[PDB]
Amino acid sequence: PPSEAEEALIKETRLPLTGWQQEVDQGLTYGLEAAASIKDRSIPTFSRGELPHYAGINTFMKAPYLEDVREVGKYDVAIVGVPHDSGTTYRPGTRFGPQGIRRISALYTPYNFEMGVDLREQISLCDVGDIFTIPANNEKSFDQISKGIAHIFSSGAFPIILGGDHSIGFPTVRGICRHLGDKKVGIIHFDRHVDTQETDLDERMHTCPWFHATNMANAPAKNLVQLGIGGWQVPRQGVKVCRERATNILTVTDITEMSLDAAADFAIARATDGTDCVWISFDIDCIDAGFVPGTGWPEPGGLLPREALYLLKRIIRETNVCGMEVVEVSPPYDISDMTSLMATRVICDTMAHLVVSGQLPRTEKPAYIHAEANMAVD
Amino acid sequence: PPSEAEEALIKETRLPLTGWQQEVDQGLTYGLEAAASIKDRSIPTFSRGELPHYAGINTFMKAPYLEDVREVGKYDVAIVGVPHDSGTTYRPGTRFGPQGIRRISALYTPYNFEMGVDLREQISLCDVGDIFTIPANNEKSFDQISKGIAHIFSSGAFPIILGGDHSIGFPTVRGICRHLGDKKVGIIHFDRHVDTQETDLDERMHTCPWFHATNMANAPAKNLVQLGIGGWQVPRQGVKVCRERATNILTVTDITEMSLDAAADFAIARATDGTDCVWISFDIDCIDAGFVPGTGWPEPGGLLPREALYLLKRIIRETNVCGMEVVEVSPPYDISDMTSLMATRVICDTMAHLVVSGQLPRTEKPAYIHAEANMAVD
Amino acid sequence: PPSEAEEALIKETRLPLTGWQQEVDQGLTYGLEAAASIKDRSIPTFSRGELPHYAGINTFMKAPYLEDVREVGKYDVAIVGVPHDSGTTYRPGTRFGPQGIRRISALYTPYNFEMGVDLREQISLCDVGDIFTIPANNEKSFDQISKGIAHIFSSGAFPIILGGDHSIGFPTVRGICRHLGDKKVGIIHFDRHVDTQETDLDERMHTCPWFHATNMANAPAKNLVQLGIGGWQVPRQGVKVCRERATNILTVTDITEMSLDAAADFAIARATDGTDCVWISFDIDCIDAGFVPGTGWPEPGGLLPREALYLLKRIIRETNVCGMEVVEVSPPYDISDMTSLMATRVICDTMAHLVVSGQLPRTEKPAYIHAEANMAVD
Ligand SMILES: C[As](C)(=O)[O-]
Ligand SMILES: C[As](C)(=O)[O-]
Ligand SMILES: C[As](C)(=O)[O-]
Ligand SMILES: [Cl-]
Ligand SMILES: [Cl-]
Ligand code: NI
Ligand code: NI
Ligand code: NI
Ligand code: NI
Ligand code: NI
Ligand code: NI
Repeated sequence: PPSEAEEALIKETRLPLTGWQQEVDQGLTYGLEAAASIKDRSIPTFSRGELPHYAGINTFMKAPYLEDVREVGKYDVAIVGVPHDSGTTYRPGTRFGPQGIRRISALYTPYNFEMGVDLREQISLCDVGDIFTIPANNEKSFDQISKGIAHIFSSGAFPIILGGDHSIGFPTVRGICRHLGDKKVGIIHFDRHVDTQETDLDERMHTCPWFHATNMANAPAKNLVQLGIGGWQVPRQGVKVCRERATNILTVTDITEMSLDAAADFAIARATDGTDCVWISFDIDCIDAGFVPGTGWPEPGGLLPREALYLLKRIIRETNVCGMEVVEVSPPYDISDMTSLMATRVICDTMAHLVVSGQLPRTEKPAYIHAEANMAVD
Repeated sequence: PPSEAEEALIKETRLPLTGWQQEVDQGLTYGLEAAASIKDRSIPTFSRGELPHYAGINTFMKAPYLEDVREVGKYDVAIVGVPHDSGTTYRPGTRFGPQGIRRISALYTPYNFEMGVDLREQISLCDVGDIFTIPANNEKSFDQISKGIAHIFSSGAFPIILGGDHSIGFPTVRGICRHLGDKKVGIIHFDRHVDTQETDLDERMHTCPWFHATNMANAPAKNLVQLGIGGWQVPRQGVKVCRERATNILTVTDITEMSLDAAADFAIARATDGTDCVWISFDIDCIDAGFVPGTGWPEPGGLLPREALYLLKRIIRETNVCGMEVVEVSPPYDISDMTSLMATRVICDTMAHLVVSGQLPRTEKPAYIHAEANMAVD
Repeated sequence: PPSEAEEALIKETRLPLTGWQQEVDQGLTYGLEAAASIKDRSIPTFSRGELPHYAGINTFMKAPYLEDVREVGKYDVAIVGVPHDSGTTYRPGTRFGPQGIRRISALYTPYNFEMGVDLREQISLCDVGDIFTIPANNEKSFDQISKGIAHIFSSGAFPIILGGDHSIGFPTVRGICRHLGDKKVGIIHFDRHVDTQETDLDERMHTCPWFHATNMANAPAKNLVQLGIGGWQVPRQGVKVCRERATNILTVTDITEMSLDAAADFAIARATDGTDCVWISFDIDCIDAGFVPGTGWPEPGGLLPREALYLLKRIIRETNVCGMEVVEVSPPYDISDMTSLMATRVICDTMAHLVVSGQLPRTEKPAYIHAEANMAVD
């Protein structure tokens, strides 16, 4: 049987280079041809595109910036930043999450070796910039986030959210549900913390989004799957709510003891039972603190990177995913963007899994996307 | 007599707000109107422009990104990054100078209080991104730098260069000189180090730019003015060239003892005697090391910030400036972008002085700008 | 069966103390006897040797500095720094790799518990300092590196290279091949990235060493083994070359799925099939990013430290090793020398494996070392 590396060499031969050539040609047109001493004539004078990695304006993966967000429906994937840390109960700083993730994402090429995916060749990706968050008023910021996510989601572009603390899980899912009609969404929640209590410090903070998300008809608590719960920061009020609403929880010990495949099976079966799509909400602190120091609620004994990445491989490829957020990256507490890099890897792997499973590019808008907004979902 | 504060309050009333309103209107068009709960209806859903400062894609001061650099002649000022550290003889890292400067420049408004300047109302500014530098070949990187700066300069846009180590002083000035025809450029060089030796570690490094710049006819060494020379890092080979070529040098003690006004008088008279424009090359390490830890060659006993900024006030307002570079910011060695912030202040102050002295916007392209490039200037 | 701890207790009794005593006597002669209040009369007034760990001039493991590099043939092992980061395509700073490794290596004793090796008793080790690298000209720096490694290698001393970015893989191996005559060297390459493309940013950078090494007759691509390839930074151009030249690749998943012993078996069989010795090129970024933040190309999902160290145990002990380099340690991005410490552990473990397997000390110069330099190998 062939090794993963042998398949990767074969898969790479199947990838085109038209996307790369178009980047080269645009670069030479917009950035001039290189000086006479440069041998490689694909190089421009001015950096325009991927190279050099240390150079250029820092959109996510140096994807095109989409200034006119009304055109977002023309893209397969829209990276959207949510610079929001008004829901943080310990360290703030994740309002800079989007910046840190964009910054370190310059390290990446659009090509994933193991999967034989090249995003520059296989999807159209844009970076729409950031939601205009409201730091002094969590609820107004919620309303901004929901309006923007509902905009991107209803356009048909697949939304990838750069958080931002996890309180945004309520307004993002609320934005989705405004266009779900009567369809239901299962939430697959990677986290050490249940995030299901009603209020915290008298407000709807990052410990609270799934209390309020699953108050919506379109988001059944019975379809909330919570992978990695454990430690000394799981609030007892949230635990009570999980028990009363019958959410589906696995601890890190559960996951490693039952095997990753059985853990993903559990999540796939529970999240899709009676729903039409799945929302992926990935808290970067579900990874062991030694890998993600740049976060508000680090906890030892979390998932190791390859464990979380393998769970995503199983779950993304075998569910109908309608969107994703990666939350709680807090650059001011990071070292050399280690934590932003972990988040970037989750984001890019997810896109690659959507491509491998044929979910992107979409050949038509999904059945669950309703055009008219249901402004009273919450 | 009126205080600077009293004058500042009056100067502000003279500034328009059409540039601000135009930004607001573009923002609402491209970024949608805000959600219903937001009272201030100049706020969009998606950040598009200055606000929020912590959000958005990080161009310089969040200025417009000019993807098509062939259109650069339509702007009064073009910010261009030169992510180049193949000339560093101690610490590398200033290839990230442009990124660090861009990142912390989100902190600034276009408005300077003391000077009554608002760059959003009074000039057109763009960020053209970065030169495609060549880390493994300093001379090829020179050729890229010269071609790109010559493009911007000859278009009529005023170039501001984000370094990048100071070796780029040779190719930047070489790019200007390709279009100076029979005109001369005086160099006003803020630095602890003379940067005038022939080679270092067998190449034309950041200790060498003015040896090779002043080999060109268009850039007389007798018009090189070097402000702040001193310390334990001034190489004896460079000192020999300064003496043999009769450059104009003031130490920090010279400057503080003769007074800042006399120091600027000295610089203005020597740089312009027989020249038609002046090039400002500002090494961030001319500031005392305690203010600029993010640099390759820190040195105690440098200029204090208000001293360097006052010199710029005098020199920029009273010379015909053709461009500026701010070099040697090295973010990997910085703390909370302290050094990038110092560089940003120099950049923005310079723009404001160009506006106060009526050098920008230009009512016509300057006499010294020739259309045809003289590829044999060096 | 006896536990590893029990064997370690027995192995320690087999180690001599002549090397320790000689250090003590030199220290007292050169550093004076201690003040009268010091009970332990093996302590000098001036630190001379291992102790104290926090004190002293920072050679590697506080080994002797060999000022006269012409005498290197008298030592079993020569540590040589290659402070070269002109091949870096994202973050620079690994020109300080040798300094970072030297600094944190003060923490180590010459003695390894599990293996019962004491390098102070069983080999002669020197630190010859650094190659005079050329930051502004990658190719000149290559020529310096090749000349120096060729000097050490042909002397009979076992070369251990402290990088320095991985572009040095070409000039280091080229230096070896200048003295291999008609013998072949298999390359065992620990890395997430293939490093096999022809040029990058128009030059022979750290993505390119094995394209050019395996152009040499003495270094067959068919004997290149690449352990750990994967992620989003493997360039498609390099993947092409691996496929066309039939290099031998295992991904991280391959390695963990087939077992470490089977992966080492695979590496041993492929690298030694038709070669006379093996070159170890260890990119520190093959370790998961959470352990090596101080590097230019971190990538999540890499090898865990005990996995990489066990592979080295199997590979070093069962191949005829002619030298080793550990590359891409970049101290400016490190935290408390965590990454330099990992590199030091790889280096010291390797020496212990060479001693355990009887490869060091050498009782005679190896058959593959030819005295005359073959300056046209490339
Ligand atoms: C949003 As949380 C309380 O899991 O850091
Ligand atoms: C460019 As310098 C030698 O003054 O840091
Ligand atoms: C030498 As590399 C491109 O694997 O850091
Ligand atoms: Cl940034
Ligand atoms: Cl040190
Ligand atoms: Ni959470
Ligand atoms: Ni959490
Ligand atoms: Ni200087
Ligand atoms: Ni300088
Ligand atoms: Ni690597
Ligand atoms: Ni490598």
